[PDB]
Amino acid sequence: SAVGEFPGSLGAKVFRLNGGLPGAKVGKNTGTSVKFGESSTQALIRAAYRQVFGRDLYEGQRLSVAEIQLENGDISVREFIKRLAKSELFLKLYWAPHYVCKAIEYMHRRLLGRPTYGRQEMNQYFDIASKQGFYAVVEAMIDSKEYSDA
Amino acid sequence: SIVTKSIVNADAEARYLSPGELDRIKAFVTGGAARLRIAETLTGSRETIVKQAGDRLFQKRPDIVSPGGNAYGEEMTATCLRDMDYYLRLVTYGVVSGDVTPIEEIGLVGVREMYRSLGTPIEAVAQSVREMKEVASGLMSSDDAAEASAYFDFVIGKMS
Amino acid sequence: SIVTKSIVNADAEARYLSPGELDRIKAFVTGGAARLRIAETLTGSRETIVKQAGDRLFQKRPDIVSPGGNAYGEEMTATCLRDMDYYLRLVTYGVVSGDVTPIEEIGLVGVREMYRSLGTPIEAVAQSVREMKEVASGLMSSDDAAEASAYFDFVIGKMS
Amino acid sequence: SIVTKSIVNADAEARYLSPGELDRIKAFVTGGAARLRIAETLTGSRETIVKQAGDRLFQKRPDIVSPGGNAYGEEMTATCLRDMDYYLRLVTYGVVSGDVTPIEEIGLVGVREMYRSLGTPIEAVAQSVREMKEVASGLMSSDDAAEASAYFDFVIGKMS
Amino acid sequence: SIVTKSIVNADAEARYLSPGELDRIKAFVTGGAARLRIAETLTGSRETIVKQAGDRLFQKRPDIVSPGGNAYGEEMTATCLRDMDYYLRLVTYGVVSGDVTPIEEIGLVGVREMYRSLGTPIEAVAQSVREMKEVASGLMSSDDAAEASAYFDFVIGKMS
Amino acid sequence: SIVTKSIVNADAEARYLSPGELDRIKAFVTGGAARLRIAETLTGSRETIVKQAGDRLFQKRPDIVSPGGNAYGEEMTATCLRDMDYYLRLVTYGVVSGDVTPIEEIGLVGVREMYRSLGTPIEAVAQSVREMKEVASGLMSSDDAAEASAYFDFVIGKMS
Amino acid sequence: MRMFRITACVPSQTRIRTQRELQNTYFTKLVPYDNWFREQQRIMKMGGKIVKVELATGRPGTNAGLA
Amino acid sequence: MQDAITAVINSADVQGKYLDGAAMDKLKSYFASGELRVRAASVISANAATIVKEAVAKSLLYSDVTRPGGNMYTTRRYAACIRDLDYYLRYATYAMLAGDASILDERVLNGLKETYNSLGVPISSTVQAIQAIKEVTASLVGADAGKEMGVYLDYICSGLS
Amino acid sequence: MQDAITAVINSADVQGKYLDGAAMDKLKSYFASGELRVRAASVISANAATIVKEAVAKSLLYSDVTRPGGNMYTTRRYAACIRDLDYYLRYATYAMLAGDASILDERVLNGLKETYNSLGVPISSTVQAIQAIKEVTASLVGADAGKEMGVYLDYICSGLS
Amino acid sequence: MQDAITAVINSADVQGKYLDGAAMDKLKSYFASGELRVRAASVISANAATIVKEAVAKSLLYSDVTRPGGNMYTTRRYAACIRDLDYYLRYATYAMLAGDASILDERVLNGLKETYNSLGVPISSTVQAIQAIKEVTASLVGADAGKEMGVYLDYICSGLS
Amino acid sequence: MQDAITAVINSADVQGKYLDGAAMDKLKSYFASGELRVRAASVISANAATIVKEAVAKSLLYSDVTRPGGNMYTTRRYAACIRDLDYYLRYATYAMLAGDASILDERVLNGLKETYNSLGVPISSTVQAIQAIKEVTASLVGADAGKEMGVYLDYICSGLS
Ligand SMILES: *[C@H](C)[C@H]1/C(=C/c2[nH]c(/C=C3N=C(/C=C4\NC(=O)C(CC)=C4C)C(C)=C\3CCC(=O)O)c(CCC(=O)O)c2C)NC(=O)[C@@H]1C
Ligand SMILES: *[C@H](C)[C@H]1/C(=C/c2[nH]c(/C=C3N=C(/C=C4\NC(=O)C(CC)=C4C)C(C)=C\3CCC(=O)O)c(CCC(=O)O)c2C)NC(=O)[C@@H]1C
Ligand SMILES: *[C@H](C)[C@H]1/C(=C/c2[nH]c(/C=C3N=C(/C=C4\NC(=O)C(CC)=C4C)C(C)=C\3CCC(=O)O)c(CCC(=O)O)c2C)NC(=O)[C@@H]1C
Ligand SMILES: *[C@H](C)[C@H]1/C(=C/c2[nH]c(/C=C3N=C(/C=C4\NC(=O)C(CC)=C4C)C(C)=C\3CCC(=O)O)c(CCC(=O)O)c2C)NC(=O)[C@@H]1C
Ligand SMILES: *[C@H](C)[C@H]1/C(=C/c2[nH]c(/C=C3N=C(/C=C4\NC(=O)C(CC)=C4C)C(C)=C\3CCC(=O)O)c(CCC(=O)O)c2C)NC(=O)[C@@H]1C
Ligand SMILES: *[C@H](C)[C@H]1/C(=C/c2[nH]c(/C=C3N=C(/C=C4\NC(=O)C(CC)=C4C)C(C)=C\3CCC(=O)O)c(CCC(=O)O)c2C)NC(=O)[C@@H]1C
Ligand SMILES: *[C@H](C)[C@H]1/C(=C/c2[nH]c(/C=C3N=C(/C=C4\NC(=O)C(CC)=C4C)C(C)=C\3CCC(=O)O)c(CCC(=O)O)c2C)NC(=O)[C@@H]1C
Ligand SMILES: *[C@H](C)[C@H]1/C(=C/c2[nH]c(/C=C3N=C(/C=C4\NC(=O)C(CC)=C4C)C(C)=C\3CCC(=O)O)c(CCC(=O)O)c2C)NC(=O)[C@@H]1C
Ligand SMILES: CC1=C(/C=C/C(C)=C/C=C/C(C)=C/C=C/C=C(C)/C=C/C=C(C)/C=C/C2=C(C)C(=O)CCC2(C)C)C(C)(C)CCC1=O
Repeated sequence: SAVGEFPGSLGAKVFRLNGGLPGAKVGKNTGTSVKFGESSTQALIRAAYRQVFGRDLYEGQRLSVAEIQLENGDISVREFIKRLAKSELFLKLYWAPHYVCKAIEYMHRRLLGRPTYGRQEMNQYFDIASKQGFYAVVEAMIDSKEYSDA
Repeated sequence: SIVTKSIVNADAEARYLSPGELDRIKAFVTGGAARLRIAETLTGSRETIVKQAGDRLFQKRPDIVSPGGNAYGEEMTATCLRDMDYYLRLVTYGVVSGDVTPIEEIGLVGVREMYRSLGTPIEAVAQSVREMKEVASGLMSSDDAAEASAYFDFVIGKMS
Repeated sequence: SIVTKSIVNADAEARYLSPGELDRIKAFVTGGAARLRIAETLTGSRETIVKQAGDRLFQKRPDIVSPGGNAYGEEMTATCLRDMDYYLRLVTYGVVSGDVTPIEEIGLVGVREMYRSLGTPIEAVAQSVREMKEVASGLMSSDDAAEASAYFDFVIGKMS
Repeated sequence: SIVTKSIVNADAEARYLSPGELDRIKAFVTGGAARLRIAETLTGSRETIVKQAGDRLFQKRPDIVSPGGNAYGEEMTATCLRDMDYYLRLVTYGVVSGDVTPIEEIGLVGVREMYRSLGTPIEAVAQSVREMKEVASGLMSSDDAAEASAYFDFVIGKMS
Repeated sequence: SIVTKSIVNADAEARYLSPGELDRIKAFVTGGAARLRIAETLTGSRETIVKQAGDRLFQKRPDIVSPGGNAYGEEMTATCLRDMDYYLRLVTYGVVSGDVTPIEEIGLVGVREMYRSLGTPIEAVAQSVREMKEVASGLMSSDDAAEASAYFDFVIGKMS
Repeated sequence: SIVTKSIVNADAEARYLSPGELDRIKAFVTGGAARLRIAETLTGSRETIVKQAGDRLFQKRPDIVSPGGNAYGEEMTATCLRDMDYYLRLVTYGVVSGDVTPIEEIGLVGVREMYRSLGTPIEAVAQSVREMKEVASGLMSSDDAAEASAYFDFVIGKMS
Repeated sequence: MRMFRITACVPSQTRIRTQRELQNTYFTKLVPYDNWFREQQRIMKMGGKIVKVELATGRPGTNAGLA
Repeated sequence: MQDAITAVINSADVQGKYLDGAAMDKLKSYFASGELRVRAASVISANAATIVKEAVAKSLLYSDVTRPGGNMYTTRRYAACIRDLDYYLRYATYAMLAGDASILDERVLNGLKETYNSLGVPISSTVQAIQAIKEVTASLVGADAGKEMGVYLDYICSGLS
Repeated sequence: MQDAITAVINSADVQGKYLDGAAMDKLKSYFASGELRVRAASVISANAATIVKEAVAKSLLYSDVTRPGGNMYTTRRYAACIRDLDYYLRYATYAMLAGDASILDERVLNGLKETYNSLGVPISSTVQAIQAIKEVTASLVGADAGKEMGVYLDYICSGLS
Repeated sequence: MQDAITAVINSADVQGKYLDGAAMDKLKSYFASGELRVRAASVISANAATIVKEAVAKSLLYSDVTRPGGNMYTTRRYAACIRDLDYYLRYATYAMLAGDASILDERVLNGLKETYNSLGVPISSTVQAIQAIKEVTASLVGADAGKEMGVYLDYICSGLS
Repeated sequence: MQDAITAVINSADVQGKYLDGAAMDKLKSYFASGELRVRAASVISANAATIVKEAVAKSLLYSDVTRPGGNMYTTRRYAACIRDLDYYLRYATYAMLAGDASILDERVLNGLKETYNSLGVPISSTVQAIQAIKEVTASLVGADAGKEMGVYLDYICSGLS
């Protein structure tokens, strides 16, 4: 029952949309150039990038549409992570060049911060990869209940 | 705003303001007179500092004002100095607030995209801001120059 | 190449190649003769394209070769021409392969970071690419150069 | 269609259509005359093709028309031929579109569930589509036969 | 087995076995004699239960032995009865162990994908399982008929 | 409720309840009569159990009822007895349901925070629950007392 | 592709969170059509109440071209 | 969700009273019906695919719903329709086992009406299909358990209507 | 969220003018009030839990809401009520320190009314509890800071109602 | 998203028949226009950045919109405006290629009018910016191709308006 | 991965040289052989499942592998073996189309031997299965396309060994 616990000072830092996204409400009736909470959401998006892709991306590589939708509040952080993972950049960098099981293992470590416990998880994601594809494997890992709880 | 940054951090950790953060806010509010004196000096001396910094920048990077450059032409030089004035005003905002957040908000986020679209050299802009910092340091006291150097170097690093 | 890109997409979807992908591959295979002709012309005249494009670029954007510019000096001009030669060769590779995957992998991914570190105007590099494209299109026939200029346009758009 | 797939890929990459995609669209629009001719042929001669394919399918696997099969009696055999006609229509849609997107949207997504619901052997359906492809190939031109057989084989693979 | 299921659930919840789970294991270890009797009756009627269920399945669905059927030929019929024997043995193991897991792992998980390759009708095999169930119930006492019928219907539902 | 837990697990795995889960459900329904009898005994002896456990707790910790304590005064004593009655009713709910789910949902989540807000000692609450358990076990048969001891100890452990 | 704009209110049931939870307590998001069923199932299993659902993209009954 | 036990517990908790005579007798009635509920649920699970498979034919197959232009012509749409029917059947089974429609109100009726309205699905046709599922459910299960399953399925029909 | 300093800077930037005399004076006024604001924030931080304790005692306890059938009856719901009042106190303190209600608008009241309407939380009772928070905090911190603290709390109450 | 071909196929399939002469003629027209569409799209992709840059130069730069106090004043808002213009051009190109504005409706005109109203974006100002972009693109591509692209540009502009 | 075109491009790039005569000759050879590869790929994609079926039937049916106690006894193990065969067929087809074997090393062979050794999978049996797959695919694909497919399948077998 402690999956949602956060590792205070013992684990890696955690990023959340705790603060309201800028422009979420019409309370800031236009203008307001110094609307303070936007660096937090920019840091959140860049941290999600650093999570899914262990490093920062280059200029042409960022997903501007997904970024702006997440900033606007059309989608949640889960859907932003989903789109980053399903992005063809992830496909080219981490999925295609690798042995299939190695790719799924790295994907699981990357999208849950957790190496797979073993052959049960590997079999589930492996059947997913054989039947549907990269997109459905990423979808399954994102929509697994363990991801929701953590 | 240093107080706003402290509030943001406290809310992010879901806690009341720390005693140390409250002490920092207290010290900032106490020193606000000296801090705002720097902004007063910059606002008063905006024209000479901007013009001198622009001349020094053109001396250091004559190519930008040369034909085929972004700043070539009287109007282009005028608008370049106008952006100089914008960044000086943003530095004054930052020194007043005690935080670089207003600078990053108004004149720093998306600056790469804006100057790429305009064709402007962001390196040249950073050099111009460096010249502005040097001129302001010359026109101010050593302590005040050092204090404003934090904001100026923040803008420089974010530029490049 | 187009083969690798189609294979990557098919395996990402976990499926054999669709009729559309197979037809694209077969059409590329049939039309490869014109692609090889383009590559032959570009490689044979590569010194001419590089020379004329460098001349036109220096004329159009003289501040590059002005003092304070990145391409100032004989060595800097030589390195400018060398980068132009790399981009022409990458254009040839993309033309031969029928897909701009090799161009993207070799000289487009991270090009912004590399040129920012080196101090180079990416828009100036794109202008040089455009000059090379104009020279090559003049050197080739209408339709042949017409569909050869697509990769030049891709490079120009990705750099600028 | 193929243009739709290219558009969706370009949107996913947040970029304009690649030169290869543009060339593919150009070739498809050029060959639209031949694709439309094939569609006209299949539309005009669908009934003979479907009847021949159904007869060959039944003589190869008479179990379906046999008692206890999924399609028993004249009514169920008529429904079977109706299904084959539906899929011939889908193949015509696919050939005119140049892409398998309409095929997937209309009669391949969830089709495994739907025929498990109906009890019909999907492998028998695939064999029926094979017979339809052979009859169509015999009926129409050899050069267009390959283009039609491409989407017929796609339907076979997805059905199986 | 029931013990393994309870232990797995308790482990997943990170706890000891519930008092209810312990009582269930107690009742199972007490009724082990009756379940052994059920399994021994099944093992006695092995070559008769499968034969009769196969006979009823053939008389229900002639297509399986009809031309074009999956099990056409004496070899195919013998292999069909071999699958019959395998499922009966699985049911024996399941009733002995008090858990469906030995049934499912050996012969239920991915059975549709295992038999799709062979082209055998999944609903046909489910009907065969049903017929074996009625034969066992006929050759079995009342209450233990229901006890084994629970597992038989579980297999029927999961496969069908 | 074991029924609730089994249904939740079945929905989460997206399938009907396992035969073992149905066996657990039927066994729980069978024991529901004894559970209802235990609940009836508890609800009949609620007054005497509440009074006796409250008096014993007051004797153990007279400071709680002593002046300046949380339970001091007739009103505070009445509210303390009301809390005892509430927890006894929750234990009855747990014994009826066969699970501590209703107790946890109603009066065992956030209880530490709520008693910190009200100033009540969680140690005193746990000791009171232990006294109620002792009184109920004395008033009830050993096996039924052992069954109710699970809920009583769960409440006590969650308190402490 | 077909998109669903969904507004829902999902309460917490096990722990009393002390961090700002309104954003994931009451929210509206754009979930894809192919994910809408499983998202709805998740919200229901968590116990949320689906305040509103709309088809922001596309049109009903699109036989082809729903991509 | 809520079972019969949980429902009675919550109803008593609302007033704060103990388990009075009415609560005890309702609990006893549910305990009596528990074995029949378990047997009916097992019967449903044994062949649950068959119920929807025959019900679609009895109600919607060879109809304007599945005809081209209808909201079930495509294989995709038909698979979605059968998915809904199967989920409704299994949810009715879960509700019958739990002895309460709270699971129904919490796991299906939350949003399906507006979902179907936005997607253009015909409420009349879907309710008719649910009813058709219901009769064969009763036939395969029995009389009392069939009646209970029909009650839950009719609650689903009312929610969708 | 914009504090007083951010409000001054935004007002100047909208016209694109340097800090005028009016902005100078407003910044000086905020600096003058900063000592009082910091002292009030420190005191409220030290006594945050207790203030909520007397507020709930004065406002909600021994009411129908706390009795069974009320929204605050369950232990979980009481803990949620305590947590909500803690949120109100902490964010009112934030508004006091910032000299603005922008944070309250953007975070506290973004969807509070909608979520309360969905969950059935009693708006009148929660407004009364926040009011009682106002009197208790005013008593603890004195009239001078208590006035502005009550201003922020009344802003929250008005937005919620 | 629907292109000309997908629209024709959907129209044929909803009635359920094969391809008739009515859709035959429109497919012929689309195949005729495909050459011009591809050439215009190639030109647009080649000069995408220059088109938006010069349109901003001749439509919004050095005006009140980019002036302090204007919606396009801040650097972030300037970058966002440029990004929106690029998206408008790219989706206009997609619509020109597909012979349909359904893509514009599905990926552009969804939550755009309301979003711009909430953010205070000047709808009229965006309108003249899009008109300048259309004029530049028409001048760059040709009269017929420019007009065909400008049809979708005007449709997207009006839909946002 | 890399196709033959990618290999030529990579060699020229690593030497920093333009495409000389020999590279042009190799590209011409690949273009000459391309139509063959496309035909073979289309055939195998059309007949993907069948070839696997007869490969297993000629290789593994009614054998110690499929008996109880083998690695392919259980239904789940049979499904896993089928999935392995489908991977090998798909990736051999990919290598056939690309004219290169880099893809198999990148995806399949990079960890597959260690995978089977950890699993206990019989590599001799899988080699026999793929060897039968050789002739099964060759029958449908022809003689020279069959030779290419056999080359890639021998690649897989040698990597397994
Ligand atoms: C001078 C150091 C450099 C330079 C300047 C230059 N700028 C422009 C045009 C613009 N500059 C801005 C920038 C801002 N606007 C803001 O509100 C802020 C933040 C508060 C900034 C930084 C904008 C928006 C424009 C657009 C035009 C307008 O001002 O309305 C130009 C014009 C270029 C042209 O060809 O039009 C120039 C030349 N150029 C250099 O080379 C220097 C490095
Ligand atoms: C007696 C064994 C202990 C004790 C009791 C005590 N309680 C209160 C006040 C309250 N107790 C509760 C608790 C609950 N209310 C519920 O509905 C439930 C859900 C199951 C619980 C657990 C509440 C909410 C209150 C507030 C008043 C009210 O009931 O409305 C008091 C009075 C505290 C005061 O200062 O007024 C007391 C004394 N105190 C002890 O020391 C014993 C361990
Ligand atoms: C004939 C080659 C095989 C066969 C056919 C068969 N089909 C059905 C029933 C249906 N088939 C369809 C067809 C489609 N649904 C789709 O979504 C698509 C594309 C949009 C198609 C083509 C449908 C809708 C049905 C449902 C019933 C109906 O049409 O009203 C049957 C009937 C089975 C039964 O009545 O139990 C049959 C027999 N069966 C074989 O054995 C052949 C291999
Ligand atoms: C079938 C009986 C009728 C019918 C149905 C139909 N439904 C959809 C799409 C959806 N249906 C659902 C269903 C549910 N969501 C839930 O939470 C529950 C309980 C678990 C159910 C049953 C959902 C979520 C969708 C959205 C799409 C999806 O796949 O999730 C369609 C699709 C229509 C289209 O064009 O896409 C259809 C056709 N239609 C009929 O005509 C029948 C009477
Ligand atoms: C106490 C004065 C009143 C009361 C409280 C109460 N609240 C809830 C549930 C929630 N309260 C909130 C509010 C917030 N969450 C935030 O993050 C913030 C902004 C910083 C606020 C204001 C939310 C979001 C919920 C939803 C559940 C959750 O906390 O995650 C409840 C019910 C809780 C439940 O699960 O049933 C209650 C009882 N109730 C009263 O009667 C008082 C007037
Ligand atoms: C430029 C012509 C005008 C202008 C633009 C402007 N837009 C924003 C912010 C946003 N714009 C959008 C729009 C879209 N997102 C998409 O994905 C699509 C295409 C698929 C569109 C059309 C969105 C979603 C945003 C995000 C909101 C955000 O601001 O973060 C801004 C920034 C506003 C702000 O205060 O941040 C601006 C300035 N402004 C003008 O003055 C021009 C007339
Ligand atoms: C009989 C009810 C149905 C039927 C049977 C049938 N099966 C096969 C071939 C095989 N069946 C299996 C199945 C299993 N093997 C196992 O070890 C397990 C669990 C113990 C199962 C379920 C396998 C593996 C085979 C392959 C052959 C072999 O194992 O050696 C056939 C013949 C297929 C062929 O073409 O060779 C048949 C006919 N046929 C029907 O029509 C009935 C519905
Ligand atoms: C079938 C032709 C032969 C056979 C195979 C077999 N394999 C497994 C199990 C696994 N095989 C793999 C395969 C791969 N991993 C990869 O990364 C790649 C692609 C890059 C491949 C091809 C994996 C991952 C597994 C494990 C699956 C799981 O964890 O469940 C089995 C079953 C093993 C088991 O115990 O279930 C079998 C039977 N065995 C033979 O005898 C055939 C000759
Ligand atoms: C344009 C441009 C640039 C180029 C910039 C350039 C070209 C910069 C070059 C500037 C030059 C030419 C600097 C030379 C300075 C000479 C000094 C200080 C010598 C003093 C001699 C002394 C003190 C000796 C005196 C003596 C004494 C004492 C004796 O004892 C004996 C006699 C003696 C006379 C020796 C950059 C590189 C910046 C960037 C790129 C770019 O484009």
